[PDB]
Amino acid sequence: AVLSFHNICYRVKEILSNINGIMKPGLNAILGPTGGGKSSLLDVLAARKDPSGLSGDVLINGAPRPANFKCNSGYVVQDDVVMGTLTVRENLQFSAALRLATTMTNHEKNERINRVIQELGLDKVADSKVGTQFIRGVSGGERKRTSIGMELITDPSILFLDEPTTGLDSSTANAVLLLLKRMSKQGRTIIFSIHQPRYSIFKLFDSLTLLASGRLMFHGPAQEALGYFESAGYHCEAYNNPADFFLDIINGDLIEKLAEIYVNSSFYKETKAELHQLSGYTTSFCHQLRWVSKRSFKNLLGNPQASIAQIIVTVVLGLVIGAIYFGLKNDSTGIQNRAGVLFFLTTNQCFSSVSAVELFVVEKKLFIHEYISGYYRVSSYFLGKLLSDLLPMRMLPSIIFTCIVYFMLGLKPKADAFFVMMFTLMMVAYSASSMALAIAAGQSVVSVATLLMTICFVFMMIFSGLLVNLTTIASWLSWLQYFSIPRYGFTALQHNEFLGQNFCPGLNATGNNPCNYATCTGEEYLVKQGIDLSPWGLWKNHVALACMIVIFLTIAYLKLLFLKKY
Amino acid sequence: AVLSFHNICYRVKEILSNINGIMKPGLNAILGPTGGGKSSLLDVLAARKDPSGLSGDVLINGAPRPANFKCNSGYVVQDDVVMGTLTVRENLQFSAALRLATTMTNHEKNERINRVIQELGLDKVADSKVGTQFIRGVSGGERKRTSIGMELITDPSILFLDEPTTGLDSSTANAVLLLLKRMSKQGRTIIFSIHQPRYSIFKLFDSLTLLASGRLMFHGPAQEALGYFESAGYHCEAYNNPADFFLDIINGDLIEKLAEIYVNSSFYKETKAELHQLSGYTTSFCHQLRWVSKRSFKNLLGNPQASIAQIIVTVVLGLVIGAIYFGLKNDSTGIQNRAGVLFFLTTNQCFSSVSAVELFVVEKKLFIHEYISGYYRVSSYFLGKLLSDLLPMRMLPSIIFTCIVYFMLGLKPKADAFFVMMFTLMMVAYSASSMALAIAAGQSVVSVATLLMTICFVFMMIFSGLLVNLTTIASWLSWLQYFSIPRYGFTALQHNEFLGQNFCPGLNATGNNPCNYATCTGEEYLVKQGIDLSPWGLWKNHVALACMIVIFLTIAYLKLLFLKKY
Amino acid sequence: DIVLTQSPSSFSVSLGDRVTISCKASGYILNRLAWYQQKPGNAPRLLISGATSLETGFPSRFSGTGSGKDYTLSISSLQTEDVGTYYCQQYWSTPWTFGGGTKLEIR
Amino acid sequence: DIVLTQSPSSFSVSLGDRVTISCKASGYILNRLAWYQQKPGNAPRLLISGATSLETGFPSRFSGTGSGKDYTLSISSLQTEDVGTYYCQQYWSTPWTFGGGTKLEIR
Amino acid sequence: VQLQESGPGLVKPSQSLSLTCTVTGFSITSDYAWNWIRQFPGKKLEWMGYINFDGGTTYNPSLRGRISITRDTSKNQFFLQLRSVTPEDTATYYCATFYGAKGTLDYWGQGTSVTVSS
Amino acid sequence: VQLQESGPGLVKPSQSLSLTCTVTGFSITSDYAWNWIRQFPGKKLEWMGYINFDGGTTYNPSLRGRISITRDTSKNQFFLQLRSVTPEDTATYYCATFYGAKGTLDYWGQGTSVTVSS
Ligand SMILES: CC(C)C[C@H]1c2[nH]c3cc(OC4CCCC4)ccc3c2C[C@H]2C(=O)N[C@@H](CCC(=O)OC(C)(C)C)C(=O)N21
Ligand SMILES: CC(C)C[C@H]1c2[nH]c3cc(OC4CCCC4)ccc3c2C[C@H]2C(=O)N[C@@H](CCC(=O)OC(C)(C)C)C(=O)N21
Ligand SMILES: *[C@@H]1O[C@H](CO)[C@@H](O[C@@H]2O[C@H](CO)[C@@H](O)[C@H](O)[C@H]2NC(C)=O)[C@H](O)[C@H]1NC(C)=O
Ligand SMILES: *[C@@H]1O[C@H](CO)[C@@H](O[C@@H]2O[C@H](CO)[C@@H](O)[C@H](O)[C@H]2NC(C)=O)[C@H](O)[C@H]1NC(C)=O
Repeated sequence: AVLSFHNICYRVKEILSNINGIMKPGLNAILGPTGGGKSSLLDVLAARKDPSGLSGDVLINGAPRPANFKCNSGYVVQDDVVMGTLTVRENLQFSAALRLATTMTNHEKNERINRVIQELGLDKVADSKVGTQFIRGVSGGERKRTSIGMELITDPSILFLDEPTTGLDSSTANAVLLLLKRMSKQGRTIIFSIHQPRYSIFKLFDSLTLLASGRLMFHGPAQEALGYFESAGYHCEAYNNPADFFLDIINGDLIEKLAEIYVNSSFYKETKAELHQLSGYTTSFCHQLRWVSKRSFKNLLGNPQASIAQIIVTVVLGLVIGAIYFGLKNDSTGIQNRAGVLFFLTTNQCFSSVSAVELFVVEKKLFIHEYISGYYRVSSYFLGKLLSDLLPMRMLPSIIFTCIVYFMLGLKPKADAFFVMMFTLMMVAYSASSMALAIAAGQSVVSVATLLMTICFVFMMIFSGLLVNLTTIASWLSWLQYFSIPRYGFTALQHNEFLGQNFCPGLNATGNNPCNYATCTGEEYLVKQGIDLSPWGLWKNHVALACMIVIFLTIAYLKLLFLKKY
Repeated sequence: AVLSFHNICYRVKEILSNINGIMKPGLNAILGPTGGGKSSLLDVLAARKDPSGLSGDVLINGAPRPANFKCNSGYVVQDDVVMGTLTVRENLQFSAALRLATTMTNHEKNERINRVIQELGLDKVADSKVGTQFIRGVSGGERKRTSIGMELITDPSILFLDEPTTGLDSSTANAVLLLLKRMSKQGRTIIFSIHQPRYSIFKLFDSLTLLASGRLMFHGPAQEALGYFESAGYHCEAYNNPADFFLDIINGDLIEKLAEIYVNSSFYKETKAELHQLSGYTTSFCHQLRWVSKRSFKNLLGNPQASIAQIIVTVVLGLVIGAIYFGLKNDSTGIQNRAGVLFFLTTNQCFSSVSAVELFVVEKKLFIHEYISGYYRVSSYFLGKLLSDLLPMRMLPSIIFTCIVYFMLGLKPKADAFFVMMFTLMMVAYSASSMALAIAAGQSVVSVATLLMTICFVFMMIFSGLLVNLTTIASWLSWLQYFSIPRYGFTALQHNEFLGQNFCPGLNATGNNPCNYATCTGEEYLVKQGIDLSPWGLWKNHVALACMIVIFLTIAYLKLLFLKKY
Repeated sequence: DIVLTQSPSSFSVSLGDRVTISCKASGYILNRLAWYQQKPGNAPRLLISGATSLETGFPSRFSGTGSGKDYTLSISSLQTEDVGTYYCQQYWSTPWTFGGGTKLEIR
Repeated sequence: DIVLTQSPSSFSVSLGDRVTISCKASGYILNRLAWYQQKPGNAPRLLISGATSLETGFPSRFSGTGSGKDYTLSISSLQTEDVGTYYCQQYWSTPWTFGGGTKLEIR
Repeated sequence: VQLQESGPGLVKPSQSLSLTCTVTGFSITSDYAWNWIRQFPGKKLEWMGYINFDGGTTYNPSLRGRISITRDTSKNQFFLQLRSVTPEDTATYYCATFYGAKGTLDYWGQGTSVTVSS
Repeated sequence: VQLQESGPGLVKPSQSLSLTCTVTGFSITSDYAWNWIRQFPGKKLEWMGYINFDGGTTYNPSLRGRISITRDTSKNQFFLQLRSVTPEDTATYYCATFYGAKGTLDYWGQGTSVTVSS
């Protein structure tokens, strides 16, 4: 395999000008300062940038890059995208299941993983967890060895590494690059970009492409880079790192002065006399949804302290609410305590559904890398993560609250009233979580979407029916009560519970109320708030929460589909 | 000035063993790997560690280090502790005002600053803001030049720099160290510790102290460090950085093998034959409170988008609440709307006082550095920041809410009822902010104290009197209503507003109520909640909020006084 | 608001006969319904309060039996002194609305 | 709970004389005070409801004038048929407590 | 308990209409609410608004800005002031009394007829 | 409207006490609340608890676990069942009636005396 790129003019501002050179099979490196082209040429050569800005051609063996190029070449991210809560065996099985074909037997795929994990030297850590904040795991020198193996499953002919040594120690970074030089003798063209290497690193290369401010300033063998700048008019002292010497020339011991020296070289004309020699899904939907939902569930189990901790809070707060509101009375205080516990239960399900912001935000760089590499669709990534994370973690507190507090408080002792309350708390937990995903999908910070959820809740909670009476608001504000999730949950719990209730002891007021302004029955309270007494007045509130799940999970789908993937 | 340390055994685990050496006036450097002693020896030599673990002696010119050593030597933090919202002129005036004596004239101090700012080369940026997230400021290469000047005001004989090049670029880091070599010829002993230098850096040194895993592995002139390891049995190839060569030996191209080679040297015995030659507040309280409160107020003005943004939210939410609750009626819905707007106003003052967590947390590393250096006391730092940040930012929304919503809603149209409401909203804003400082003082992360404030508020807000009736709770829980800030604010606003009110139109019920269970006057509502109708029943709530300000601002003072400063 | 409908806008009865007047509301009134009798040339006079109770000064031939939104007035064995116009008022919500009125006649 | 104190536990009056009975509460009752008269050998009988109103079947010599926590009963120009024991009940809070009772006598 | 309307029986269009109901036998500042009801030709009753025993007031929203009810507690009078009068509201105006605890318009006035013509 | 107590006038200590109040002239499932009051020797009245018109009940907290009030709607009876009886509560037991809208104990029983001795 030989890359051969020619006359690239990428634009967003033209931050690349014209870069030429071939990349033979060996150990190729792209050096230079940070703001130059060392990170932009690599994303052009690996098709990780938008082709609307690309101008020149990139050729492989005389044939252009097809649409199958992103699946047949491995790109390795700078920071680790490995699942730290799965093991090294399990991370390579997920990559093997969604990239290899479905024809291969599980006996065939497990031997392909055993060839990779033996080649990398991960035999002693093959069944150890990679590591999280809450889990002691494999060290950072072998998280980088793991992520190389997730890209070697399909046996690519071309590897693209993005800063393979940034973030590692000095003794670690030689162990990664001595692994890569053994890979380069197998015939795999390795193309990477190192931030400020050392001479123990620089002595191993086979080609060098030096870039600064979008200008090609050297391309050729890396051994001849020192003798080139000596013959340009510069001098390297003794005991100096040559890779430190090259960026010293960039900063002025100018750019248009030194780029024109490369045009008049014997290296540019030899490259120019080579480029003219050459020029002149995979997987079904149900298999992608099976493995996305399987890995997302092991993550939910392998992180107990954000999953167990929400069940402990639900049980403890369910017992504190059951003790403060222990058995409710049918007296003058009985309307206040029932309307106050049902207001606390619906606005707890809303504010505790702010943790759904974290679902699509933490996994953003792993969604973008795996979508371009071609593991899954957006549709099976979206449905497979709703099925595994959002669905069981929002059913369980809605059951635990209702089982604890219903018989301590002494709510309406019927069997159908028990399950309407469990179902109403469950729809208000989904509708508030779908709203959190409709805001957080696509973003990369948590703190702005967390604040915007909280601002929207405190306006939905004025219009819920406890603080202001909704029949008294002016007609040009009163249409805003239709846009609020705690209104529909608190109307359906109040309708469920206040029906056959009397609240004036010694006064039968359901046949006639003597001396009004009294509120002696639960229908009088419920009409005074503006709630319909028909059985459609209950289930109007559930078809309005179900229509907000479908709208908010479609906005959350289109924000991942229309995302900037490049 | 010559430092001369001898046989240091620091313990928390003995992570230093025995380190010897003198430091003559020049440009001294402390290299090695990160976990070794390069960061721990510097904090011992500058008295920035606890003397309970220190064993050996540190001597200056034959005299031990006094308690005046931290005031007569300059220590420079790694990351910038400069106020990015003040200018370079203003940051040096704050350091000159609290470190120089009060005898000196302002004409004398401004010439001392003009000597410093001309020596550093900050003439073109002398009146430019240093820079924040919201302000375009001076670049990071001259934030480091500024912070050196904040320590050169008292003209110290000994400078201690902590990583003077980590975080800077390669062209920048030579400009800082060429500044330091000009300082070293004036007679200032410069003692620093660089993470992985370059040969353009290494060629400038005058002494070298190489440390790894708490063991002294070289101390002598930095030119002779290369010839020492050649004679130890190692070989440096051509074009290799010698500073990269030294940490290559540490990692194994062992520690107890290579530390014993230094004991048998001609450099250790020459050091050993030198140590036995030698061996054998300032400022008043009112001046510290003047300048702490002055800088903390310029920060409040120079950051408008966290100060103006809380006034915009107060005006906008004050108009939204005034439109939903526009003029209140004395009908059956009148009790609900008055008890709901007064519950929203007190629990808004609590949850918007979570931004007081940010007060003592963001300024933590600048409090610890300036307390050890001896600028101010803990008492004048605490009072000078309550006076400047907490006091005016919690008066203003309590005035803006009360001026907007009082006459739109049509609350009790008396002059004393207008100012009791303004004063009750102001005491509940201080008491919730003092509670936020009593939790956040001493901590260094925001997100744990922000969550712990929010958990405590939602339990204080059940016990406030709207959700559960406080006369109905069991006697073994009902003592918890005394520990809640929204209870005392919402009882004092309900007492203020529900006194002379009638709520049943056509029914005079203040002489006698025909047909009870009615709640036709505001005293009947107010006794039913458990509120005393005497004028002490109003002001009991304000002496209970004033006693929680004094308790929570004493817990917040003792958490800064008893903090681990080392 | 709440509008009150008396769709039988007239009747035609004889003496000793039972007649029934219906009043329909566009909202739940919860027995906050009153009936009024207006002789020609006089102010209206309260007949029933709270949809069931009867006022002191009227025979026990009038009765109201309503619930929910359907309320009704029954005049069993009417005399000559019972011809007039019958109105129904709600006093639940704050703009108190009346019914359209129904005018009894004698065949 | 709310305890009710009738500190004048006895009296000694004559006929045609005005006597005044006081009842003190340990909480705001808000005119939810009643007075009872118990002849020897009978059940108690309601005398005043709502601290001011008087029951049909009693002369206009009894009157209650109370407010806040201080409530009082006045028997102006008492007859022979007015000697008995007088109790005060609160019916504000839910465990209804009575006063200690005060026993009128005749000198 | 005994109510009596009085006022001008004819009024030019778009000026103002003033009535007066003098209450005898009861004090208007003592207990009830005191309101105005009109009956159109082609008889349909229509509630206009009340003044409370404590001076508070409440009006029908169909009469927006055009109605105001004041009182004069020195001699037990309450007033109807209906301004910018159309020739459509040539009704019969009544003053009535609202018990509050009972909920119904108990006592009524005699009724005075107002004709709005030119 | 017409109440009448009946029961055993003497009871051994620490067994149980049972009374019965048969209401005539009114239906106990219709409107009011129906309660028990005792008057000690050295006369001090003491409220014990009620049963509502809809079967709900509420008792005095000083009689904890020892009192229960049941009813029999077939013949208008409600029952007092005071268990584990001490010799201190040798009072006179009354059955009474609570209006609810008026708030006072309107109708009373005749009163039966219970002596707890051995
Ligand atoms: C569960 C509860 C204690 C915290 C929960 C929550 N309820 C609220 C209910 C509210 O109704 C008010 C009651 C009167 C009217 C309105 C208002 C605010 C809240 C909040 C805050 C919210 C939050 O800011 N964070 C999440 C997750 C925190 C968490 O996971 O907790 C552990 C300890 C880390 C396991 C949350 O659960 N709350
Ligand atoms: C000001 C308000 C819109 C946000 C404020 C706030 N009120 C609350 C009131 C609550 O009572 C409930 C209402 C019904 C009964 C109980 C409950 C929660 C809240 C919160 C959240 C809180 C917060 O999360 N922190 C700051 C954020 C200010 C900020 O920085 O945002 C800008 C736009 C950038 C300036 C705050 O003020 N709120
Ligand atoms: C409250 O009173 C109502 C009457 O106003 C009772 O309801 C009626 O009871 C009679 C007698 O049993 C029945 O014939 C009617 O059919 C009932 N009407 C309705 C609408 O239910 C009612 O029973 C009383 N409440 C209770 C709890 O007993
Ligand atoms: C409501 O009715 C009460 C009657 O209980 C009125 O109060 C009394 O009015 C008389 C008549 O002027 C005075 O002599 C008394 O001093 C008043 N008593 C008190 C305690 O104030 C009261 O005026 C009526 N309400 C209004 C708003 O007028």
